[PDB]
Amino acid sequence: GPKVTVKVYFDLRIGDEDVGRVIFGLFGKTVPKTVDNFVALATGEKGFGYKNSKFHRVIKDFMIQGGDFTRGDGTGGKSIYGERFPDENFKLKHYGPGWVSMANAGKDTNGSQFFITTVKTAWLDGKHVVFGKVLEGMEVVRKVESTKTDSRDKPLKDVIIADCGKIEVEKPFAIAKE
Amino acid sequence: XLLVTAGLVLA
Repeated sequence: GPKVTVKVYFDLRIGDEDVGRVIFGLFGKTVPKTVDNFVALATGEKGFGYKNSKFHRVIKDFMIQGGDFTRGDGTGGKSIYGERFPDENFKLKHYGPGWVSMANAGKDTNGSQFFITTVKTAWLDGKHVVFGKVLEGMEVVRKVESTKTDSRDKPLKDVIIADCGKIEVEKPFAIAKE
Repeated sequence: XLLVTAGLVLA
């Protein structure tokens, strides 16, 4: 389908346990600016980013949400473009499990929060900017999806991004296609 | 319901 232009890895921990690595493929030709923001926050380039932040909200059979590195509760985060930035486009959809999309507070309020779907979420199409998909590591996404949460859907054991970074792609490549 | 928002979490 769309072409992967850059990859990003996250090493996750659930409570006191190293659980594995997730590798994302990002669609920099489709949504260049939303991809640049995510990659810059994964490398910590501009002095702030995702390393050591938590996934604050996970709901089984829906998605896992993270990226609030300032407040850690869903109300914070910021982008490399300022505190919030506009919706770039809605060309890609939440096609099935493993797609990565921007969380927001309505139209044009993207910051740093994102979610990874664990099911197709067609009701979010056209309202959230989709910009990448999990290439490797869907089984560690399912382990975070299954952690116990309290009644506010917050993990009882902290799910931490212990390390993260960019992996260069020399030739953009299409995802498995149909 | 099943939304993914940042600030006012809804049903």
